[PDB]
Amino acid sequence: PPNAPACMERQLEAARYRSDGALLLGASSLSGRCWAGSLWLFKDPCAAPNEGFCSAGVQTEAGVADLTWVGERGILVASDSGAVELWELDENETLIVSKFCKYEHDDIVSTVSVLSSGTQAVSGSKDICIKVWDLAQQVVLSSYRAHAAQVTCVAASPHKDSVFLSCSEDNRILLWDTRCPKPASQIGGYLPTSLAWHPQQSEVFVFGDENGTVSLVDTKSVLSSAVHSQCVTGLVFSPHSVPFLASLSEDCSLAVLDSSLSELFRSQAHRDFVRDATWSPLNHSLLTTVGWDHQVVHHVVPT
Amino acid sequence: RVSSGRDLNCVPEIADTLGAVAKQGFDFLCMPVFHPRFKREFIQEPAKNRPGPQTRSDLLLSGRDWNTLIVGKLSPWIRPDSKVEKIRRNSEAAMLQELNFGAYLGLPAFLLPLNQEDNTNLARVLTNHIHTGHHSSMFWMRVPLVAPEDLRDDIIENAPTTHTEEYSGEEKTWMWWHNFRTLCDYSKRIAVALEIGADLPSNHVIDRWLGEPIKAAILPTSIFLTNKKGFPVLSKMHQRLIFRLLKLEVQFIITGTNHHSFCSYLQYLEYLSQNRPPPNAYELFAKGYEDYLQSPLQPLMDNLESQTYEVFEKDPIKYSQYQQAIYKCLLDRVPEEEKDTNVQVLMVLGAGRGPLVNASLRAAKQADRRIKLYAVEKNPNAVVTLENWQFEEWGSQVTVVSSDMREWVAPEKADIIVSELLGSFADNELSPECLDGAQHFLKDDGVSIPGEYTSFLAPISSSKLYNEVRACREKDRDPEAQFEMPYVVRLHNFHQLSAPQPCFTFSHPNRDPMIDNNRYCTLEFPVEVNTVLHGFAGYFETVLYQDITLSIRPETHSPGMFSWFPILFPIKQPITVREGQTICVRFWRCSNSKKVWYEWAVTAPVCSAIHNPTGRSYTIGL
Ligand SMILES: CSC[C@H]1O[C@@H](n2cnc3c(N)ncnc32)[C@H](O)[C@@H]1O
Ligand SMILES: Cc1cc2ncccc2nc1N
Ligand SMILES: [Cl-]
Ligand SMILES: [Cl-]
Repeated sequence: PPNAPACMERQLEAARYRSDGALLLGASSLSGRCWAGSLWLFKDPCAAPNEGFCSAGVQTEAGVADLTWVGERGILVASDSGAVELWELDENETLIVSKFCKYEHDDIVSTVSVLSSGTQAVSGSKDICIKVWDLAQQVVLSSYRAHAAQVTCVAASPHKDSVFLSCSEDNRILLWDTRCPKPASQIGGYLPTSLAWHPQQSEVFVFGDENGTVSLVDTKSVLSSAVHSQCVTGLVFSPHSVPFLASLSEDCSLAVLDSSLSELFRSQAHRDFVRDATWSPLNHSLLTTVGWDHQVVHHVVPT
Repeated sequence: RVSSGRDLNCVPEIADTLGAVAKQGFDFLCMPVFHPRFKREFIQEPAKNRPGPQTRSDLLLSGRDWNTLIVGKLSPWIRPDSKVEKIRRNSEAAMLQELNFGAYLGLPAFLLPLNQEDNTNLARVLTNHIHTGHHSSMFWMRVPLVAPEDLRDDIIENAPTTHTEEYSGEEKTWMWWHNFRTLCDYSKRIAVALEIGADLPSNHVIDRWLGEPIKAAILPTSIFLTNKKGFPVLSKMHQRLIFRLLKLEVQFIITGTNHHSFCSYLQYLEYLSQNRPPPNAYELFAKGYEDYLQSPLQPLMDNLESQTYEVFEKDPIKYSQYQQAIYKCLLDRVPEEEKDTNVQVLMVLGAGRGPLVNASLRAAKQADRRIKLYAVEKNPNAVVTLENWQFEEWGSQVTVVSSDMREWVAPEKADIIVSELLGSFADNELSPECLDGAQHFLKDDGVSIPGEYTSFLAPISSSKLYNEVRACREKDRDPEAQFEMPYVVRLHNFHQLSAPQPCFTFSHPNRDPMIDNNRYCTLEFPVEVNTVLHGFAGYFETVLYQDITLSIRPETHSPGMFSWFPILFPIKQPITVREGQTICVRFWRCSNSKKVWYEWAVTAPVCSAIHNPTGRSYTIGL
């Protein structure tokens, strides 16, 4: 309460920390009578996934494929309906109110990422298109049909509003730069599934494929390791000065990696697919994963 | 009324979705039967031991709603031709699971994608599902006119889109469909859901889908333009494609989210449906019989039924041409000074129920010349109708003769012999043999109406008509007998691959010391498209007298001859034909004392077997 659903949906999709350490959990019902979704807030992360001990909650019309923070209050959401939703918290952060819900994609919106500025963001859909959004004006600035298949993951550049990555089932990894007349650029194997920029190095990123392999790549011009047995669902760097790379998969296992992609930590705690991971800014050693088993597993990474 | 459906990839509440879709005005809903992001493990623990339920209950709609209102959609993650063995094996199990749950609900159709070249393992699993249980459901292969790769925005810097014309390359999506249906052995349950893009390809790419079993046409909301008032509309070129699909009576699916900001889209298809080129007299009477295979009639061997003669007689334009041919002939034979003296001996050979007898009497009145009629008729049932007409109306002027024209001993010779012994392939009812035996009682300067007739052949592509023929395998005969015989058919969903050329000609009277009605003809057809040859359409022309003619050849077709459909000579194996290559067909007319029959063979661009050798599968009875 207040004005929030009693039962949270089974399949936990997204998990993100903001600066002060409140946990944003997004969820879909991927089976049963009603195929809806929901957005949640946990100022006590240890209380999750218990519904009664949460700060805020709200019902969405359709399921949640991906979400992300917009600074400290806003919540950008990728819907099944073919729409990017923006939800903003109220004054006391008790309610979660919808700011807009623009139906622009023709298929499920799969991936979403906020740009360096914070006034704009980018989405990726099963309709093949990638759209750059203005969050103030609530409109599509540009609409790009670069790929020839479903857009699997898009990842905004950390410090450059123009630059971002995208990957798709057409086997392309596009480096974008909206200042060029032709903004997309093909970098270059099995289909690329997840993307993550290096937080310190602007010219370096990592990508996971569908065959359970994470690879380190420089924009100019290669190291890789067989981490997982199945598809790499997500790649999240830690907040440390020399950061560690968390890697998720459909084999139901977490793996934290070093600079040269060697196995430091392993966890087979989840019984279903591990969907999203996030590092606490209060304690950098902790790591929170969520999965379709409806677990919120708080790990202790040895560093 | 246009049959139309909604395509959604997002269904929160199945009952509330249909209610909104019903109020919008769609007849059915395409939707996922399992949630499209709900990926499923089958081999590896611990993901395979997931607690259920795996999807929605079947009790959420009535059995009637599943049978009519719902169309299944294969989940987008299912990729049976993935390069990774694990994704390949999970996709196989997930595809059978979803297809078997569609069969459990009893859905009328199920949508599978064709979005890449190699769909081989996808075809195998569907073929496995088709041969599992006696259930009968449709499978709509979702395939676009142009692939996503070939219509993408030119925005990748180091990978630019090709501006050169690739002729075979631009038709690649047809090859995706052809390879898939060929692997599944031309199953009648596998049809096309053709998806239209914002920019259409060249005509040859669209013409590539002529003859194909298109059961649906998917129209994205993104392809619609906007008019001044703000409503969703389509371009002139898109409207031209819709008028072709409305003739194939496809179910128009709408996909995507509302850009014109929903019945506005569907109400536009209704506006095009009303405002079309109107239904002509040929297409009006031909409604129902589109691509319906029938045995060609044999009025010599068989006695035609009363309604078959009624069908022939419902054609006043064709008999007014026969009236004109007799009118012009009587003036040329009898001069004005010999009007009351010279009485001409007309002989209607094969008079049926006396339509030519009446046309001959009406011709004599307008010509102002005296005549003497002989209604010769073999079928003794039709003679009952003639003799009731002869007693009640005609009187002694018409002498009815219940006889075969080849056997009949005439009391006097004929000045003119009128006949209507022509089929859709001209000589396929044996008019040559019939008039040859009736020639002895024609006078030395006697006229035949018709005096001349010629058959025409044209190569056609229709994978639909190929399947219609393939489905005529009968129980107590050669299993490929259906391919070695002609069929009278209103050809509708087909592609004429070359202009028709003349095959066999016959002249009457035949004043030759040695009469041979057997023929051999080699034709060569230039083909300017990529296609598949499935058979040869047959038409005919005839000269009744001088310039008065009848024709069912499309380019020189006679007015209002609605009932007369063309003939079809199929082949056993469909032949691939490239752009530029020549279809060389061979046709024989053969006979003994007992039977007349056609044989035929393709010799280029590849060789077929000789069809119907010694009339083993088809004979026309003398
Ligand atoms: C008006 S339909 C054609 C007619 O020709 C007749 N016919 C066909 N062959 C012969 C023949 N050898 N002798 C007399 N009538 C014939 C058929 O019985 C039919 O009524
Ligand atoms: C008289 C006649 C009419 C026909 N009409 C359609 C098809 C075949 C026909 N054969 C005939 N002999
Ligand atoms: Cl038949
Ligand atoms: Cl024989």
